[PDB]
Amino acid sequence: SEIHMTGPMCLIENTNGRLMANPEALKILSAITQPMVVVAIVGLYRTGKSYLMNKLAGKKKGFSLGSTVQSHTKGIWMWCVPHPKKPGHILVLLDTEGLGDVEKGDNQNDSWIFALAVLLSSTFVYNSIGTINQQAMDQLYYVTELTHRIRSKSSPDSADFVSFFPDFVWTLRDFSLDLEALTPDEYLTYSLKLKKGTSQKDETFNLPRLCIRKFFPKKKCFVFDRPVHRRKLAQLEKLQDEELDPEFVQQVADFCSYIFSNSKTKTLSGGIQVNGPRLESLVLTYVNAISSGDLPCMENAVLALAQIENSAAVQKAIAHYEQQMGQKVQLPTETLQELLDLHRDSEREAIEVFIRSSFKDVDHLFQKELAAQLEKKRDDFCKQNQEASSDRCSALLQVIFSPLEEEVKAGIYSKPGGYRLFVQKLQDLKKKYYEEPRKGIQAEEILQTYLKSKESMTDAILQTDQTLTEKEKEIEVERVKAESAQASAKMLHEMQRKNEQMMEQKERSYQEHLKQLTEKMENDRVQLLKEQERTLALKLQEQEQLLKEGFQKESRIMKNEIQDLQTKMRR
Amino acid sequence: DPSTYADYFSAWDKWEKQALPGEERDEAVSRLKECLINNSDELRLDRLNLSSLPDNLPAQITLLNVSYNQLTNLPELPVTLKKLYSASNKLSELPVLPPALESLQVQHNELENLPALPDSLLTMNISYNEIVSLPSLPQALKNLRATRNFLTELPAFSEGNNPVVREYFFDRNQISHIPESILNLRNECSIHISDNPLSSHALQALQRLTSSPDYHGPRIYF
Ligand SMILES: Nc1nc2c(ncn2[C@@H]2O[C@H](COP(=O)(O)OP(=O)(O)O)[C@@H](O)[C@H]2O)c(=O)[nH]1
Repeated sequence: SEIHMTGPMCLIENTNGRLMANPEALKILSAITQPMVVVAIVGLYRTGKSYLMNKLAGKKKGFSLGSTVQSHTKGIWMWCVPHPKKPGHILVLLDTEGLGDVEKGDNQNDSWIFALAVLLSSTFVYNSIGTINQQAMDQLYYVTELTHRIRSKSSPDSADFVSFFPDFVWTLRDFSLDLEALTPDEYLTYSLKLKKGTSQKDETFNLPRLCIRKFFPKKKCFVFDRPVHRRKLAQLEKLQDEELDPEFVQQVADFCSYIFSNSKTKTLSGGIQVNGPRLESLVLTYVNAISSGDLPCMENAVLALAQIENSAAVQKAIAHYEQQMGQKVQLPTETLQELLDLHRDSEREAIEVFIRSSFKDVDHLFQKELAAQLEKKRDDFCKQNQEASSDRCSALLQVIFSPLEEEVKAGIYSKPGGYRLFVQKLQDLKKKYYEEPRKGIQAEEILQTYLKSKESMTDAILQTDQTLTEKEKEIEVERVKAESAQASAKMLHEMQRKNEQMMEQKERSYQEHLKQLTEKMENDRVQLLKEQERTLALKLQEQEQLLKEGFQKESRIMKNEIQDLQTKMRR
Repeated sequence: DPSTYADYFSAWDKWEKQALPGEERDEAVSRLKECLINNSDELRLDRLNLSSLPDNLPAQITLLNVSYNQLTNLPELPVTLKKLYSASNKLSELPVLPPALESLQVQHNELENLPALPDSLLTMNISYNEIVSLPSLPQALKNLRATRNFLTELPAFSEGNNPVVREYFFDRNQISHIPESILNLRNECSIHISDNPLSSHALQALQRLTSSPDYHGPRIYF
């Protein structure tokens, strides 16, 4: 089940004013089983981000201008190749078709293309051309729209972004400046410094830096070298590139060696290792929220993904129960506790299969639907048990008592001593019936319901066989009325105990449900705490950096944003 | 009456040497050189850190792209211009447009007022500016994009007789009133006015007006 994409395909296209997801890209997505490390390379028009993507996979010693004969006017590209350094994961490469109204306008919705690349990625790469400056932090205005573009939780905002946003990576195209004091990371931090003041120009220029600092957990910077020919367009040459990349290929082979060994696998709330179908539901639920006129929320996207994998976890749970019972149930069951114990054992494993493959079942509606379907399976297994027990005990009668049905038909037992010899043979036949093995639970009912139907013949032998006293000394026909009374009593006394045992199981099953769900919800709160502790350790990582670098004006507003989390962590 | 080749290079080599730091006027010259000689219709000067374009643009071009720069004011434009690409700059006002222009890309600027609009205009985008009122609206103009702005009115000016039109955008503004010149248009128009604080009585005056046999009315979105 390995995949190596044969040329980057369009994922979502920006056409005629809206977005329309490429179905062929979603089809190959649903076929990817392995987890994904998604690296998104965003950039403006002709920002030179192609020689990165075509290297992040390793097409050749450079790729010949990618593919310009098919420039689908769009917003996003994808390219999925196997990850070289992480064995089981799949390395996914994202890219923008190029913003900035190049051949068509419609950059109206460009602010979504940026936010979409943030939500979909695990490592965020942004390509600009050199010397991060006023003109650069103005073109990065998409990060200013994020506070109104997306939301973390849904109502029946921007504080939680740092918890799930990817790591910002700024590739500076054609810069390689020899500004003696610094290192590329020290430049990205020096550029991200603010200007103290209360003017509208101070806030308008410190705002894009606050976003790129408060919203992203990790930050790493890289630079380019740009061959010496200042007029050459996309010249297809790898040896003329070897004469044009002395310390350039050393920058790109180091940049890719960092992305390979330091980019994290794409995760969601709860350690959800995002894979093909999960990423498929992600992009689908996000664009369909955009085109419908709402803002995309990461909570609604992971809940819609839950509704997909929870119902699928129920079917795998139901099917595992059917596989177990099919190989275990030996119909007809000897007792009822044998069947109910064989049920709760295979019921336990059915719950286990659901727990491990489900996540955030809202109100546990998917778990209670499983328990409702499991109780239906519980009932018809007892009804098939009754049908199996009765259909054998009845066949026992047609083979044990049918000889006696011919001895009476032939006239025997109608003679001196006929009654006492018929009863003695019936006491023997009722014994051979009780001695036959694996009868079931309906053995007592089917026998008595057959004797009470042949009582006319047990009576007709009486008043036919004189033999002795009779006629007012018929003690053995009121004795018969006594047996058919105590038999119809212990049968009702067992229909009680049978109905009792079903309520014993209706509770031992419910206790197993609340037991496994307890351990799941326990480890659910355990993970959320660790996720909040990391999110807290990073919001304090940036408040201390505002006190350290002078700005106590923003450290206080950071403390305001942090004390809001302290109260929301509780309830 | 028109300039010569030697006249162009002199004023360009002069404009080249008044080079602010980082400002890529050297490449823009070798493009303006390359533009004039082949008489090509396209002039692309995008993302060159240009704060002021020279007053002498080749009057033979028809497509001009100077977007993504620090332009404050733009020089006089050749009458032979069809498409105008200048977005994400610091423009304060616009020179009077050529009568042969068809498209106008000026979004993400600091404009507050607009000069006259030629009837040859078919599409334009003027979002992310600070305009309040607007000049004449051409007859064939169909695609307006005035989302991010300070506008408070929409005097939809008329011409001879306007046939079928297209979608206009006025979301995220402070219009606060719909003139019936909007309602006069038939049911083939599109007018998006989302996130505009409207009048209290006019908020429901259009709701009950459109939930009716309003076959003779334009589609309103908010
Ligand atoms: N400035 C610069 N341009 C490059 C570099 N490598 C490739 N290019 C050019 O950049 C273009 C690709 O830009 P791209 O990131 O795909 O932007 P897009 O085409 O708008 O999506 C190609 O035509 C290349 O010739 C580089 O290192 N620096």
